[PDB]
Formats: sequence, structure tokens, C-alpha cells
Amino acid sequence: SGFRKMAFPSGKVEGCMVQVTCGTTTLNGLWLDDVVYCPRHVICTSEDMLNPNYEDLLIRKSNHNFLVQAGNVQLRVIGHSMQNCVLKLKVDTANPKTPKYKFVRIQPGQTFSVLACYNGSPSGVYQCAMRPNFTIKGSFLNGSCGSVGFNIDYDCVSFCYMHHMELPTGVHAGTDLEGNFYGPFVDRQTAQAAGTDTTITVNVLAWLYAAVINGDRWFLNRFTTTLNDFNLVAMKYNYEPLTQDHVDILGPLSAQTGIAVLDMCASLKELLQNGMNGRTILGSALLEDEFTPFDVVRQCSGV
Amino acid sequence: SGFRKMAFPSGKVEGCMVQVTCGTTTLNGLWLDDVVYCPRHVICTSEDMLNPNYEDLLIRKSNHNFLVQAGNVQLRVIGHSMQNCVLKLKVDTANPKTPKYKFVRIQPGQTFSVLACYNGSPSGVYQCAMRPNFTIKGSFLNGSCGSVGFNIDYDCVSFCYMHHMELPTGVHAGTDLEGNFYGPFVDRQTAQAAGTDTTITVNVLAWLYAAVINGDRWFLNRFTTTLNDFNLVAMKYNYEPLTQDHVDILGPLSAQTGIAVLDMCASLKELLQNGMNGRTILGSALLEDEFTPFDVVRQCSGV
Ligand SMILES: *C(=O)[C@H](C[C@@H]1CCCNC1=O)NC(=O)[C@H](CC(C)C)NC(=O)[C@H](Cc1ccccc1)NC(=O)/C=C/c1ccccc1
Ligand SMILES: *C(=O)[C@H](C[C@@H]1CCCNC1=O)NC(=O)[C@H](CC(C)C)NC(=O)[C@H](Cc1ccccc1)NC(=O)/C=C/c1ccccc1
Repeated sequence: SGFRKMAFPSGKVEGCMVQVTCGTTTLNGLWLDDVVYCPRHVICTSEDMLNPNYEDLLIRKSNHNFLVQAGNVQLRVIGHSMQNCVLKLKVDTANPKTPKYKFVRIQPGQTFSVLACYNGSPSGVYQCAMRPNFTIKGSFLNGSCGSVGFNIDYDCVSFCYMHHMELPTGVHAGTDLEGNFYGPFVDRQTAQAAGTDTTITVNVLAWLYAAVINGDRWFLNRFTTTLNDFNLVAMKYNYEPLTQDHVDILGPLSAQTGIAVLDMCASLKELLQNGMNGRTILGSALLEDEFTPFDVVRQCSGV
Repeated sequence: SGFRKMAFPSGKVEGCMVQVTCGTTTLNGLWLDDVVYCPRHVICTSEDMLNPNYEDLLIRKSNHNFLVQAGNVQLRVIGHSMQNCVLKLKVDTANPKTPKYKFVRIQPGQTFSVLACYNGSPSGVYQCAMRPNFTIKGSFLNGSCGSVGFNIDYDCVSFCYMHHMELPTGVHAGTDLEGNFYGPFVDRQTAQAAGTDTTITVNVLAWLYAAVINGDRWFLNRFTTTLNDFNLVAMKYNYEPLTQDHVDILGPLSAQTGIAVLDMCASLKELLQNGMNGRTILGSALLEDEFTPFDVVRQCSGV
């Protein structure tokens, strides 16, 4: 028993982290085979933060402008290119620690582990969800760029996030590993706003099932609702619409607990309209939406 | 900026996990140099559970009754001994991945990272605190015994916890790596109940400082209190007494924010007496007590 915000074991990714310096700017790089991936804004100066044209800063760079350090071993850069908002630095050594890996782009509402690093050295690991507005609520300080997000399936690391920036609201924005930003953000010093966020309804339901599996039952009731009547309540509270595919995805948790999805929806509607009246669910006084149905099944395997 | 429950990178410990089987019972072991450490209840059977004489059970075992597997490689057990509630299995191979390490026993109120494992294979990593009643609120299923808790300083792994059991309340109990239980628990079958828990006051104050560092300021006030008057309120709400050493430990966070410790205590008193009136702090509607002052400093480093 127990339910915790759990990250994937980070060992396979730790072996991929290097330090990339260009000018007086240092950040993190991801070393896979003979390529190091890093945010392209490593080539920017104090003087070009509002109007940066990145082909040219790049055209004006040479291979020797990039110092790549793996531990205390210097890697020789033998080629450089831009891929959207990331740089690909070809180095003269394939990383012997390269895991089996994939570059996947994730969907809002999906979760991943972040390995926070500074100067190529990992600091900590934690779980994040991609918000409906394509930001993430992380923990990132100056020097955290090149910190990657990932999932692991058996021995294959699916990289999904590279960190680039913090917004004025304190939330975080980045790219997939092809260098394409999540959301309407750009790698400039512009104060940018994300759109309005919403709550990931299917995840809240999954976490309620986690609660039941773990013995928290006080919020259950006889009642059931229709999908239509639930979604009318959901939109009033800034919750995302629940689709039939969401209902289907919750099937296995529904079967394990014997609580029909639309029954659990009736509990959620009451929680939304009444609050908790001083009680907690799995140690929380708020409704939690950063656990996917997969996250619950993986962790609550067998109770 | 940002504040998350963050675990240490788990790579160094992943390289130490093995699978230990004796009879029909499989659990995890910790392989350091030429010794594998595991819970001694691996040698118990279905019908000796309520009070095994472990020491009778061990004299009846031989080296070949213990099968140890590191990945896909069987390790030969060449010796076995009991140290309190753990077993030391001497193997014929020193683990080439052994980090610099220490066996430390932690205090209630301190935190550590848990690498949850099954069949010698790591599943996830998360942060735990040792409760004042010597339990931990973890996520542990059947097969997770022998999973370890640890902190990392520089590149030295300080192991502090090995998992043994779940209490009827759903919380978890284990030993240090010398096999001595945290708290009044035994690796046998009784009606084991935790003693009454309390909230870790110094940690709540540390987390309030993290909140300020991260721009959550609504709970601040212009009052200050005396340590005596605060501790009278703390005792009323099941909070641990705040000592002058606690105030001293909070010094650096006090200086960084310019909020004197006893001023922050005045905010905490009002939070305890009024609640939050529907507001949140660092995304929480409850007062969080599983971040130490060190956890905050290390993460809210330089704003
Ligand atoms: C890379 O390591 C770094 C990480 C972020 C910086 C520190 C805070 N948390 C982080 O994750 N990424 C950047 O520095 C990035 C470089 C750009 C994309 C070229 N910039 C930022 O993240 C933010 C964007 C921003 C700009 C203006 C307002 C609000 C957000 N830049 C800053 O935070 C700097 C703000 C600043 C500096 C000096 C004086 C006043 C304000
Ligand atoms: C080792 O892997 C295992 C992990 C725990 C078991 C599964 C639940 N979560 C865990 O962390 N540790 C044990 O199995 C341990 C072995 C003892 C110490 C020799 N036992 C337990 O953790 C609990 C103790 C307990 C016993 C009775 C009531 C409450 C708690 N044992 C059980 O959970 C088994 C309960 C049970 C089994 C079969 C029928 C009815 C109840």
C-alpha cells in the first residue's frame, strides 16, 4: 500500500548528462551515441536576448567555440548543427553508456520524470505532468537548461522534454528532443504568458481510484451520473471534458475496485460542489491531477 | 524557481540492487563490496511467522539455500551471518559498481530517498521523511522488502533505511543497515501499531520559507511571537516543540528572506488557528512537514 509521486529510476539518464559551455554561458547537454543535444540559446549573448537570429549566431560559431565536458573528460566537437530550438554537437566519441532510447513528444495530461542537473551533474529527480497549457510546474534554477524529462518502458528511455526557460508566473517551458517547443513559447527574453490552464479530469478520477485501492473511501456514494451531466459540472469548474475514451482508459481501475466510472464521476461532482469539509484524500486536501491512469496502475499493482 | 518533492539521483544505488531468494520467498538485497544485505525474514516460512526464532531458523540454513542474482548473473554465497534483523550474505564477487558509502542511522524529522525495487529491479524513486513515531509513509507492495533509503552527499551514499514491513494503518517500518529497527517494531507477526504521530514543526517553518523564496507571501504578517507563546500553541495542535537549535538551523533561510524566525512562527500560529481560508501555499492546501531546512536550502538555492 501507499501512493507517492514517484519518479523513474534515473541511472540510465545520469550516464548521458554532460556540461556544454559556449562563451561564458554553461548549461547541460544530453550525450547519446556521438551527439550532444543542448538548448540553442547557449550561443546567445547579453546583447542579443530580444532579437536573436540563431542561424547567424550559429554561422558565426566554430566547433572550437563549444567546450563539452563529460565528468572530467573533455569531448572534442567535430560538427555542429541546429535542429529547431536545440543544437546537435557531433563529438568524436560515442557515449559508451548510451541506453536504448527514443525521442517521443508527449501530450498534455501525460507525466514524466525530470532529472534536474547543473554543470552536467544531476541534482535530483521528480515527477512532472505536461499541463493542458503546455507548461510544467517544475523546480529549475539558473543553470538547469538541458535538464531532460523522460519515461522508461522496460529498458528503453523515451526522452520527451528538454528544459529551456521559466515564465513570469514561475512555471517552466521547454521543447521535445527534436527542439520543438511545447506550447506557444519562444527562446527569447520575452515575458511570455501561457494560456489559461485547466484541470486534467481523467487524472483526478484515476487518483480517486488510487485512493479507493489504498483504503480512502469516504467520498464514495450510491449515486451515478450521466457523462453529459458530469461534463456540465466539469466545465463550470474549469475541468477538461471527460470523453468515452477516458472512461475506457479507466476500465481496469474500475474493474479492480468494482466502482463504475460514472459512479466515481458522481463522487467527483460532489467533491467539486461541496469541497472536502476538512477531510483529506491520500494525504491531500486538494484534488490531484498529475497522476495518469498508467501511473496509478503501475504503482497500485495488486493494492 | 519552483519547489518540488525531489529525490536524489538513484543511479549509484541502482547498481547495488540484487535479487535474493530462499525457499519460495524472493526479495531485494543490497550488494556492497563482497556482501549482500537483506531482511532476515527471507528465511521464514508460512507457519513460523508469528514468532520465528530467526536464530534457530538460520542455524538450519546453508550457503546453498540462498540464491542471489545480479541481473542475469548468479552470485555464489560463500558465507552467511545475522546482524540483528538483516542477513549478511558473503558472496564470491565484489560488486564492481560499489559507490563510496556509509551506514548512517537517521533521526525522526529527517528525509531520505527510497528506491523502490521488485525482484532486484528498481521501479521508482521518491522522497520520505522519518516520522516522529519512526514510521514512514511510503509506497511499498509485496516483494519490495530489501528496498533501501539513502541520502547522497558529494558522491558518498549514506544508506539509512531497509524496508521490512507494512503496518495495519498502511504506513511502513524498517531498519537501519545494521539491522536495527526504527521504532518499536519487530519482524514477526503481532498486532503492531505505531505510536501517536506529531507534526515536524521546524520542517513546516522551513517549507514556509521555501514558499516566501518562491513568491507565496499571503500568510506573512507584521506580528512576532515569543518562542514560549508559540510552543503553547504548537502543543495544542500536536506540533513538536520548537527549540532554540531549530531557530538557529533556520537562520540561513531567515537571512535570505529577511523574515525573522519568530516572525514566521507568528504566521504559523495564525495558520494553525485560522486555516488557509481556501488559499494554497506552494500548491498545497495543508501545511507540509516533510521538507527539512537542508532540503529547502539545497533546492531554493539562490532564489
Ligand atoms: C537555463 O539554464 C535558464 C533556466 C531558467 C533561468 C533561471 C530561472 N529558472 C529557469 O529555469 N533559462 C534561461 O535563462 C532563459 C534563456 C532565454 C530563453 C534565452 N531565460 C528565462 O528562463 C527567463 C525568461 C524571462 C524573461 C523575462 C521575464 C520573465 C521570464 N529569464 C529570466 O528569468 C531572467 C530574468 C531577469 C534577469 C535579470 C534582471 C531581471 C530579470
Ligand atoms: C516484503 O516484501 C513485505 C512487504 C510488505 C508486504 C506487502 C504489503 N506492503 C509491504 O511493504 N514485508 C512483509 O511481508 C512482512 C513480513 C513479516 C515482517 C515477517 N509482513 C508485513 O509487512 C505485514 C505485517 C502485518 C501483519 C498483519 C496485519 C497487518 C500487517 N503482513 C501483511 O501485510 C499480510 C497480511 C495478510 C496476509 C494474508 C491474509 C491476511 C492478511
